[PDB]
Amino acid sequence: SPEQAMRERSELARKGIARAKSVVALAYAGGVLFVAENPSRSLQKISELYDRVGFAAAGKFNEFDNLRRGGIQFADTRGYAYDRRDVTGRQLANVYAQTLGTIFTEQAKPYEVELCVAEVAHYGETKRPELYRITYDGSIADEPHFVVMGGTTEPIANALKESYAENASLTDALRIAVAALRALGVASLEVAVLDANRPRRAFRRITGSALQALL
Amino acid sequence: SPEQAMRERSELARKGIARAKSVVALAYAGGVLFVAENPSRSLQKISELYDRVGFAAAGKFNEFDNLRRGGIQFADTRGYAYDRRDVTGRQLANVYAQTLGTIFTEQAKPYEVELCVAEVAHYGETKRPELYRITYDGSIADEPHFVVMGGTTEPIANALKESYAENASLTDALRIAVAALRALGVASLEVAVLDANRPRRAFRRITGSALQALL
Amino acid sequence: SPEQAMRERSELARKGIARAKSVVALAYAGGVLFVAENPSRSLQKISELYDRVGFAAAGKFNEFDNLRRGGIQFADTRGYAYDRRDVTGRQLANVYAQTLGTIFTEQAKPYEVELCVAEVAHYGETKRPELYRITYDGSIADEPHFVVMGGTTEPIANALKESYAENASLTDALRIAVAALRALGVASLEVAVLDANRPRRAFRRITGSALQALL
Amino acid sequence: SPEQAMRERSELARKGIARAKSVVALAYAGGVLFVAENPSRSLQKISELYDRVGFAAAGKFNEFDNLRRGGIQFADTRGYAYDRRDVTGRQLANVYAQTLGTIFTEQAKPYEVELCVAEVAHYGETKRPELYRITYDGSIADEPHFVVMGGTTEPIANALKESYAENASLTDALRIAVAALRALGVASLEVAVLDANRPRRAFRRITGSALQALL
Amino acid sequence: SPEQAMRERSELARKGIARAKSVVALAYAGGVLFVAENPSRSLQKISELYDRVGFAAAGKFNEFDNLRRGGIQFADTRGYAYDRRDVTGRQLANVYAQTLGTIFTEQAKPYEVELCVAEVAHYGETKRPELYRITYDGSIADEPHFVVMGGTTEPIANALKESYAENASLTDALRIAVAALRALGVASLEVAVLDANRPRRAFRRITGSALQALL
Amino acid sequence: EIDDNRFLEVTYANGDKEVMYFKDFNSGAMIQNVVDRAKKNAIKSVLETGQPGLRIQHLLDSIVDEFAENEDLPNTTNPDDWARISGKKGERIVYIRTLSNLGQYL
Amino acid sequence: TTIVALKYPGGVVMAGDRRSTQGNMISGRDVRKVYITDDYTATGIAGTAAVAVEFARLYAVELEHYEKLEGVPLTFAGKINRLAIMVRGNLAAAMQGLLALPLLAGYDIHASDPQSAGRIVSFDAAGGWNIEEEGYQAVGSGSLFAKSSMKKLYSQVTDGDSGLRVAVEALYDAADDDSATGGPDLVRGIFPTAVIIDADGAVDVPESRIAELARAIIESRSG
Repeated sequence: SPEQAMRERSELARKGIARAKSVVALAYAGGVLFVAENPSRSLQKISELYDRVGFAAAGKFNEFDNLRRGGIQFADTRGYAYDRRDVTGRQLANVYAQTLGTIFTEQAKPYEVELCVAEVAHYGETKRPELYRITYDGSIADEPHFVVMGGTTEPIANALKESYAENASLTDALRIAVAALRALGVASLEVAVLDANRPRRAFRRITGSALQALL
Repeated sequence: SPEQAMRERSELARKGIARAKSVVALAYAGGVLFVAENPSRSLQKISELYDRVGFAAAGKFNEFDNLRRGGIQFADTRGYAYDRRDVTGRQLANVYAQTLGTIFTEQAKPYEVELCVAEVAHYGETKRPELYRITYDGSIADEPHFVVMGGTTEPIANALKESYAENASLTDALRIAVAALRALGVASLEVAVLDANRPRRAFRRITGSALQALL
Repeated sequence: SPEQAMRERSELARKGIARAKSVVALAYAGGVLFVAENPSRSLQKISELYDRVGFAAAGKFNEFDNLRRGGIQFADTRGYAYDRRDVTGRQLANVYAQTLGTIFTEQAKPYEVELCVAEVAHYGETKRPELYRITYDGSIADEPHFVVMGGTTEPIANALKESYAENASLTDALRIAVAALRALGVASLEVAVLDANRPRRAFRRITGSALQALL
Repeated sequence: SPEQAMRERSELARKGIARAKSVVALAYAGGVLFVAENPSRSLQKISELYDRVGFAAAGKFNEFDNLRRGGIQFADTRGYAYDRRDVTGRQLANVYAQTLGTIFTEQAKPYEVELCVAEVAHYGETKRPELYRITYDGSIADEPHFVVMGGTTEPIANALKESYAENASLTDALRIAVAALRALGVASLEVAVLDANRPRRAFRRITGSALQALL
Repeated sequence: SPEQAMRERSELARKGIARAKSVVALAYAGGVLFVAENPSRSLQKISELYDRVGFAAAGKFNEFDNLRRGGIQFADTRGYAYDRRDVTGRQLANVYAQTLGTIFTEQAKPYEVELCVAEVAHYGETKRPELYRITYDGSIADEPHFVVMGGTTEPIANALKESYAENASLTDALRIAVAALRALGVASLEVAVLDANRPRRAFRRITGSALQALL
Repeated sequence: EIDDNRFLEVTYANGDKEVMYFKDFNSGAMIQNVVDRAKKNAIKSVLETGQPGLRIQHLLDSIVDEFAENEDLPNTTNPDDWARISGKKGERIVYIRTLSNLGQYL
Repeated sequence: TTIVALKYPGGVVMAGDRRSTQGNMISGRDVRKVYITDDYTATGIAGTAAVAVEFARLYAVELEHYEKLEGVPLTFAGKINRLAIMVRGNLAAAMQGLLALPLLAGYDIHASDPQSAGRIVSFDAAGGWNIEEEGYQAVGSGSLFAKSSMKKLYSQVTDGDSGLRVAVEALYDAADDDSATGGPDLVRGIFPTAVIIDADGAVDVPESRIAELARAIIESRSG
C-alpha cells in the first residue's frame, strides 16, 4: 500500500544506521577531514573517489562498500570519457541519490546506509569545501561546515556545533573531531584528509606514528 | 478493485505535489519567465529543453529530473534526425503527456510530478508564448498567460490573476511573480527566462548580482 | 471468471467513452464530413489515415491516438508493400476490430475508445461513401449514412435522423451536423472532409476563416 | 514479523553449524596449523586456496565445498590477471563475506557454514599470521591467535585460551590443539599446516606415519 | 516448520525406496560383486560407469537411470578431457552427492533413489575395493565390505554381517549374496562383477548358463 | 527537551523516530502520583535527618523517579495518544520501546 | 623518436626528445613523450602519436583504479603484466601500422636493497616483456645510437645527477645520427624532457637543469 509499504522499509533502514559506528567530516584550512570510529584494520569506511572527491559512509558494510565501488566505477568512466576536471563531487552525490532512491522503492530491503561525499578545490585554486549528505531515502543535503553519520548523531553534532572553527589547522580540527566524536587511540580511529594542497590526488590517510603525533 | 487502487494512486500523487515548493511561469514582453522557490544551489527545477523550449517541474526531484533527462534525449534525437526548427513545444508536451499516463497506469507507484513545457517564437519571428501543463494524470492543459505548479496553487494563482499584465517588462513580471509566489532573496530563488530575442538558444538563467538588480 | 471480468470491462469502457466529447461523421455530396466538438487547438480527434481513408475517434485521447498511429503505420506499410490503391477502408476497419478485441480481452484495462473509419471513392470514380464504427470490444458495424461517437449519442443520432439528406452540399451537411451536435463556434469545432474530388489525398481540414464562412 | 523471519533464518543456520564436527586453526612458530575432527578419508574440510592462503570450514559439506571451489576460482583468476603476490588472504576473506551476505538474504536457505581464511608471510619474509572468520550472516572477524569453528566452540575455545603460547613449535601446537579439541588418532584427524618456510606453496598436509610421530 | 517439511520430503523418498527391490554389492577376491533382484530382462539396475567404476541403484527406474546417464556423461567427458586413469570412483560419488542434494532441495519432488558407486584397482595393481553409498539427500558413506540398497535393508544387512568373508571366491560370495538377499533363479537375478583381473574394462555381466553354473 | 526526562521511544517508520518525554504524558493522575512520591521522600528525609521540612530536591528527584514505577502508560496508552503522535509526525507508529548475528554493520 | 632510461645508484631516470614528424616533415617541436603514470613509475611510448598518448592515459587510469578499489597499489610485477596485456591488445592495429612500444621505468619500494630498487622494462609489439639488467634501455628510431652511446658513457653514472647528464648526452647522439630525433633547439629553447624516480617518488626535472646540461654538452663538442 503506497506510503505504508515504503515507510515500513524506512524504519528498518533507520534502525540499521543507529546500530553502527559514528563518522564525522569537517572543513578545515587545508581541505576536509574525515574521522571515523573504526576498530578493524582491514575494513574501511573512508575512501578516495576521484582526484579531489572523497567519500565516507556508515551502516551495513556490504552495502556502502557496494556504493563505494559503484561510485569509483562511475567517476573513472566519466573522467576517461570526458576529462578528469569534469567529474565533480556534485555529479557523484547526485548519482548516489538516484541510486539510493531506486533501491528504496524497488529492492526488497533498503540500504541501511548514510553517505557523505566531499569535494575540495583543485591545486593552486581557491574555493570552499563542499559536503553533501545522502540518506537512504535518496535525499541529499548541502552542508557548509560538517557532516555526522551513523550511531547517535545528536551529541556529536552539538559538540561540533560549539567547537567548530573555520580555518582551524589540521591538529585543531583533529582534536575537535575526536572530542566531539567521544561525546580513542590510533588503534580505533580511521583518519584521512582531502588535502587541498596536493597537486592531483588529494586524498591522504593519516595512520600510525604520524597520526600519533597529530593527536 | 483497480478503482480503489487508482483512487489512492491519484491521492498519493496529489499529496506529493502539495508537499513541495511552488513554481510559476508567465508570459512577458521578451518571452516567458520561470520563477521557482528553490533553496539548494545544485538541485534545479527549471531547465532548457531545446533551442526555444523550456521546462519547469514540481514534485519528487529524482522523478521530474528523470523526465527532464528523457525530454532532452527526445528533443535532441528529433532535432538531429530531422532539423532543429521541427522540434516544437507541442511535441514535447505530448510525449510527457503519454509517458506520465503510461507511468500512472503501469508502474507500481504513479510519479508525483507536475510539468510545464514552455515555448517562444524563433528569432526575428512573431508569435505568442505557449504554456502547457502536464499533470500526473497525463492531462495536458493549454495555458494562455501563466502556470502555477506545486504546493498550494490557489493563492498564488489568484494573486497572479489580479497582478498579471500582458507585455509587462522583465522587471515587472519578476515583481509580480515573486509577489504572487509569496502569497524571497537571491539565495532562495531560481529564476530563468525564455528570451525571445536571443538568436538561437533562448533559455537564460538570471542569478547572483544581475538577479539582485532585477528584484 | 473471464465473463465476469468482461462485464466489468464492458461498464468501465462505456463509462470512459461517456466522459468525452461527441463526434459525428456523415455522407454528403462531395464525400464524408467529420464534425467534432474539440476545444483544444493542438489535440485532434480527426485524422487522415490513407489517400482516401479518414478516421475519427472518441474516448481517452492517449488510447485512440495510439490507434491512430498504429493505423497510419499499417496503411503505409501496406501501400508501400503492395500499392496505394490496394489499401481500403475495409482492411483498416478490420485491423482496428482485431486489435480492440485483443486489447479488450488481454490487457489490464480496456481501451475506453470508439472508432469510425471512413472511405470515399478514388478521383474520377463513382461509389458510395462507406462508414464503419468499431467499438471497444472489437465489434464492427457498417453504417450507410452517419456515425455518432462519444458522450450521449441518442439525441444527436435522432436529430441527424430527422435532418439527414443524401447529396446535401457541404454547407447544408455542416449546418445539419452542428445542429444535431448541439442537441459552437470555430474556436470549439474540429471540422474536416474526405473530399471525393481531390486527385489523391482526399482528407482536408476546414479551419479559421473558411470554416467561418461555411458556418 | 520481518525481524522474526531474519531471527528464524539465523536459528536454522546456527543449528546446522552446531550439528557438525569442530575445527581449530592457530598460529605457531612455522605458520598456521589446522586441526579438524574428520572421520572420512575422502571428504576434507581444510584446503589450499592460494600460495600462502589456506582455508578451513565447518557446516554442510556440499556448501562449504561450493565456497572452497569458488574461492579457488577467484584466487587463480586474480593471480593470473595481475600476479601471484597480489592475491592476499584479506581479499579472499572479503569475497567470502560478500558471498555469505548475498546468499543469506537472497537464497531460499542460508548456507549453514563457518569459514576461516588463513594467511602467512612469503618466503624469507617476516609478518604475523592472519586469521579471519566469516560467519553465515556475512560478518568477518580478525583473530590474533586462533579460530574455532563448528560444534561446541565455547568449551574448545576455553581450553585454547589457557594452553595457547605464541611461537610454540609444531608438536606443541599440535598437542594443544588436539587437547583443546577433545574438551583422537590419525584415523579421525585432518591435519595440515601453512608452513611459512616453504618457498612458494605453503599448504602441506600431515597424514599417516608422519602425523603419527608428531602426535 | 522447515524441519517438518524436510521430514515430509524425507519420508516420501524413503517410502519410494522401500516400495521396490533390493540390491547388494560386496567385495570378494576378484573385485566387487553386484547382485540385484530384477525380474525384467530389459530394465537394469547395475551398470558400467567407467573402466574400473561400476554403479548400482534402487528406487524409481526413470530417475536412477537419469543419474546413470548423467554419470556416464561426466566420466567420459573427464576421461577424454584429461585421461582415463584420472577418473576415479571418488569423483563420481562426489558428483552424485552434489546432484542429489541439489535435486533434494531445489526440485519439486526428491529423487526416491539410493546409489552405490564401486571402484576396484587397475590391472596388475593392488588396492582394496571401495564402495560408496549416496542417499537421496546428498549424504555419502564409505563402506568397507558391502552395501545394501532398497526395500527392507535390515535382514539382508544382518545376514551379510554373519556370512561375509574377505577374499571369498566368486562362487562363495555369490552364495552369500543370494542367501542374504533372500532373507531366486537366473530368471529373477541381475548379476555383474567388477573383475579386477580384466586389462581395461572391469565390468562384466554374468547371465544365462554361466550364471547357472556359478549358483 | 533534555534526555534526562526520557519516557518512550516511538519507532516512526520514516526515521528520525521521536523521543517522547514526560511532558508528552503529564496527566493529572501522574502529577498527583509525583507529588505523593515527593511527599513520601520528604517524610523519609525528616525521619532520617530530623529536620521538619520539605525540600525542593524531593520534588526534583520525584520528577526522575516517577518513571521508575510505570504509571501504566508505556506500551499501553489508548490509540488516541498514538493517533496524535502519528498526526503530528505524519507517519504510522510501527512500535514503541521504553527508555547478535544479523549481517555486519560498520 | 627516442626515449632512454637508465638506473643509477638509488633511482631511475627517463628522458625523451621532442620532435614528431610526418615523413620528412617536422610537425611537432614540443611533444611530451614521457608521462608520470603514478608515484613510482614513468612510461615513455615510441610510435604512432595517437596510440601512444592513449596507451599512457588509459594505463594510468587502470593503475589508479585498482589502487582505489583495493586500497593498495599493485606490485611492480602486476603493473608490468597489465601494460604487457594492453600492448598485446594493440597487436592487430600494430600490424596495420599503428604500432606503439612502451618503455616502463619504476622504483620498487618492496625490493630488498634500496640502492638497486630501480627497474627498467622493455616491450615488443607482441606483448612480451623483459627486465633489463645491463643498466639502461632505449626505444625509438634513435634507440640503437642511444644504446651504443650509453654503453660507453655508463661507467660515469654514479648518482642521480651524473645519470641525468648521461641520459641527455645519449639523446644528443641519437639526434646527431638520426633525423627523426630532435636535438636541443637552442634557438627556441626546447630541450628534452626528463623524469627522476627515487625513494621519494617521481618528479619532473625542471627545464632549466636540462638546459644547462645540453649547453655543457654542446660547448664540449665544438671545442
